[PDB]
Amino acid sequence: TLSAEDKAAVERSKMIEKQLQKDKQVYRATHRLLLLGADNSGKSTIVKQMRIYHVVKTSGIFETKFQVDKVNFHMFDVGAQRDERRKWIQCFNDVTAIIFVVDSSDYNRLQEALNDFKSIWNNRWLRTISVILFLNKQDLLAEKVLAGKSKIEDYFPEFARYTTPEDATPEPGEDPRVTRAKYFIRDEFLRISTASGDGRHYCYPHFTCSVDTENARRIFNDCRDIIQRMHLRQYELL
Amino acid sequence: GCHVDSRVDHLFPPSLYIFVIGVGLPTNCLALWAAYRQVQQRNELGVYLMNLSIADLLYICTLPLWVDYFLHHDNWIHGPGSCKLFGFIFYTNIYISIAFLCCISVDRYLAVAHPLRFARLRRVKTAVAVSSVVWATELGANSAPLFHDELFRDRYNHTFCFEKFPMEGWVAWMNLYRVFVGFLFPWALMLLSYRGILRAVRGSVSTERQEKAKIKRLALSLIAIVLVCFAPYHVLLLSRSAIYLGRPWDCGFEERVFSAYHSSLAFTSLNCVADPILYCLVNEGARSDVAKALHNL
Amino acid sequence: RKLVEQLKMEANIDRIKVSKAAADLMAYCEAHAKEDPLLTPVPASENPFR
Amino acid sequence: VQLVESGGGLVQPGGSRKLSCSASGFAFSSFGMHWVRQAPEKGLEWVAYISSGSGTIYYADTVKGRFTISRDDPKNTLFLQMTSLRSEDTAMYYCVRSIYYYGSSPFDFWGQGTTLTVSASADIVMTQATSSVPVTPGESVSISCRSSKSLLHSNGNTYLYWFLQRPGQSPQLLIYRMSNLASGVPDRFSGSGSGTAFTLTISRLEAEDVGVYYCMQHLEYPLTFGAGTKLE
Amino acid sequence: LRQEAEQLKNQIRDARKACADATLSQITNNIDPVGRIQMRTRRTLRGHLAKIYAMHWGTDSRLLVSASQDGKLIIWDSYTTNKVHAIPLRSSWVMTCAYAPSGNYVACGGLDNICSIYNLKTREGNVRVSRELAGHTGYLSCCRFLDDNQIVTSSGDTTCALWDIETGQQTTTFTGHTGDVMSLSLAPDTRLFVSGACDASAKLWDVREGMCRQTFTGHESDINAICFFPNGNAFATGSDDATCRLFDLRADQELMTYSHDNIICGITSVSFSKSGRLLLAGYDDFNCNVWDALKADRAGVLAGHDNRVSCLGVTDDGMAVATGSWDSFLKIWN
Repeated sequence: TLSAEDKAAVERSKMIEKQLQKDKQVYRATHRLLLLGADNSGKSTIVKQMRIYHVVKTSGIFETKFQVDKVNFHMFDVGAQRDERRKWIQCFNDVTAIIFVVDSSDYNRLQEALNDFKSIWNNRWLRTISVILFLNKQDLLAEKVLAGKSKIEDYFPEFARYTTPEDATPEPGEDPRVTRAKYFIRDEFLRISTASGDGRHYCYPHFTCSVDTENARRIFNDCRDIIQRMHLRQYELL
Repeated sequence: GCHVDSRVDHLFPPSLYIFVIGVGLPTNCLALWAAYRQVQQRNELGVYLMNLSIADLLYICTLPLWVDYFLHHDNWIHGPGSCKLFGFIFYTNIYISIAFLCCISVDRYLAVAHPLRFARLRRVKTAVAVSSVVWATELGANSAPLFHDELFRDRYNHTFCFEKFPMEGWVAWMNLYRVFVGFLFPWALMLLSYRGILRAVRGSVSTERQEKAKIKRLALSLIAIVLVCFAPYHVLLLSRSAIYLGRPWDCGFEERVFSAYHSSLAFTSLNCVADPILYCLVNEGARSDVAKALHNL
Repeated sequence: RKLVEQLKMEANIDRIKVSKAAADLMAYCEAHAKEDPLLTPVPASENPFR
Repeated sequence: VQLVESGGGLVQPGGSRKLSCSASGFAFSSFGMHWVRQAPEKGLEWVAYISSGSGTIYYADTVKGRFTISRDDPKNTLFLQMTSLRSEDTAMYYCVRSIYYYGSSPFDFWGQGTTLTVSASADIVMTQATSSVPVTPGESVSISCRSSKSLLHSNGNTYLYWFLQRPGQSPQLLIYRMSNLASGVPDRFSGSGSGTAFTLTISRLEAEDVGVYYCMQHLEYPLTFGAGTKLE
Repeated sequence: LRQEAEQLKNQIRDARKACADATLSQITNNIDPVGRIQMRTRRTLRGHLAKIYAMHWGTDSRLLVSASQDGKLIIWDSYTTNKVHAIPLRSSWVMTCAYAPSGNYVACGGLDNICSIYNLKTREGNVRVSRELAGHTGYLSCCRFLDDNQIVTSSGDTTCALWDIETGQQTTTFTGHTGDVMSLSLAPDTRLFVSGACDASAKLWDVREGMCRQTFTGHESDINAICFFPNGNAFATGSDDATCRLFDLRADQELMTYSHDNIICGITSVSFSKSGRLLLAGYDDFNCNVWDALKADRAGVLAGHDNRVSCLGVTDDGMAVATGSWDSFLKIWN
């Protein structure tokens, strides 16, 4: 039927396949994430503390491995790219989630952050990709409100007619003004998110500080919920 | 034997079977096609769906002879040797279906309630191995009737196939096995699995109130339909088995429950109709695939 | 200042008429017509994907 | 790359011995391995073959049950276990390296050899012509060869190989699969053939080309060699 | 004094406008049509874990290289569907690959900004990284060999560059684009090449000198693919507005447009046939179309994929055409 050398070649191919199966096992059990944010956002501190608490000049992309409850995560960010984004964002339409970090103590560069989030949310290739948003640098906002020199109503007209939602949970005990401010910020972002979701992807908010030590668990919980939603869709339950 | 008669025996199983053939055969073919489409996309549930469809299709292929048999007042004249094949392929089929339903339930529970774990148990190879094991084990367990005689000539113009009135004596313990390890065990596993799924879904944050109610209604319908199809038969079967072991001499109860027993057997086929509907044609994706397939023809 | 120089160098070159280009392309397509398997399918004993 | 192997010495008839071949300088785990032997003045004959993954083993007819071949990948060593050694097994054993994929070149490296002295059908046959040709430097020579069954396959490949053994050392590959010059050979050598008869030609001889030329076939196991021709 | 630039632009426009008297449709109106073209799949190549971005045929028309997001290069044997090699990369986001004319090396690159060159013929039996070229400040989107010692790359930043592989440096740098450069194609005689960017324009360069030679415009949106006609005097492009176009170098014009009202997705790959009679194009609606290059009428469809078609290539002897998709399969058509 076929000669000796061809049999040896077929043997070589079968061994190559075995290795690929092994690799597939290692790849179906790792969850991939993408880290997006601006220069003033403290995403560098997040990545550094996450790299420490667990376990090349024009380089383009970074890596970070960390593990929570024996589950593996990759977290990527882009280093030396230009300002435009519409082209390389297509490579990431199969990641599990997008982590978005915004600074909440600027009051001046915040409208640009809202526009950037709006552009990520409505991208054509990112439908069915969820977003975990971190409203980072909370304490700076605390001193800024307490001192009182810089108002917020001047930059945003509709702040006066706003009042705290009934389901707020201010935990440690702090002055109510900071609570009103931070919930107003979150409501802006969530309004953009709720505009045109269509039930295919969701947005999970969080209030964090860049130094605290509970971010990995937040990502773990949110990813749990995302994968559960996908499995409900796949196994013909809804 | 003891002379037992049913006035409605020749009018109700025949009609039910002539309806089940015509409605079920196309539906099971379409369900097989949809399950194969799912398998071609590396999904571990299409294997169980195909196995269920095959187990239904062999039963539907078998039923014409039983339809002929019931029309002659409990009588079979095709001959010995047809009884063993066509009767052994008449009960093991429902016990295959009840096992694959449990397999589907356990897979769904592992996928929803425990995500991010047990990735080695949700591959196609593991599913094929489990399917082979369940086929082999269930064909082995119900292989007792093949060894004994299965043709009985009564004194009141009958020729029964695979049953005798009164029972033989080795059939009682097979009946208790059939009612306790072939029905109750998979049903309890199914109920526990779907209860866990509902708790896990209530945990969710990205699912709105309406979808949770929809999942509740589709999870309860499955349990209810399995119970309503398989309950009265097994209840009468256990009632007969218990009384026989109590007093083999007494034969009064057989006469009163003859007609109910045969109608209860008739009722089971609605399950092989039902599964094509509950597991394929209510979901939108399978429905779309079916529509495309019919459009091609 | 560089854009002007580049454009100026990009202007003063030689063009031909479009009909000449069309004729050349059609001529090339007609000359190599027999050695093109996807247009004229090779008999099903000479292709290696039989 | 180098393969250095050892075992052997005088040994009594009826006993048993174990041979080993140590490999270094290349990826041992993705190559096949052969054992090839030759008598104190006769030609070469094939002994065994073990493939990558250890899922395929072959033996010659004269050692079908006495010998046994095995490998040890992480330790990077090859073994040959001999039992019930007769007196026709006195020879020198070689360790050869071979890989198989589209366009590869089998039998490309040969190791040095361990001497072993023992005190006192339906298979292709390859025939060499008169085994002596006198030559003067600068001329051209035309060593020839012949076969019984046609070596051409329906693939379009012809499986014939050529080797050279200078007086001092172990053989070298020259031509693989009837028309290809092996890596490192000068462009003087060239070979051709016609399906059953074959020919190797040397253009302008040099002082380092004298030796014995062996042929080989690889169409189906076992692999037969031929007597070879000497040049003086 | 930008008015000089504007006036020179108007002058170039006028000089272009003069030379057009007949269109290609009119001249080709009097030739027979190609008719229907049925092409059926022959092989299917399985083994990739994730979506496929690039592939490139060998010069002998039998071997084939493909790249995937999982971090693999696989070298196939098209006739028998065996696997010859599997090169694991160090960065998983690969976006291009190339296969050298001699058959000794392969190349790949991506979001890491590095072009990596691999050696396929070593004394040891493995495949080892020969060299890494650094110097770009953005993602590499295409790479093509000239010979065993020179390579041409295109980057996310506006620049294309030509490297020397022994001493890894840039001999020449091509500047002049405004957006991201996405594709590349070498002339058959290897003295010119064309590149297509995201500012809806394409340029022809001169390798020996390093100056931009001509600039073509149209297309209203991004350009995603580009390819030379076999002659060496024309090239065809594919865009995100669901149109393809054909330009000619000497006339400095545009000749024909391939578009239909049903198609509303963008093109991702373009390739010609051996004679230039057929233009093959991939689309985002899961299907690949076959166009008639001289009459602008569809001649056939290749519909066999379950996601978008990302790469496409025609062999040097014209026997086969291969296509790869985001469902992680390659299909050899004939």
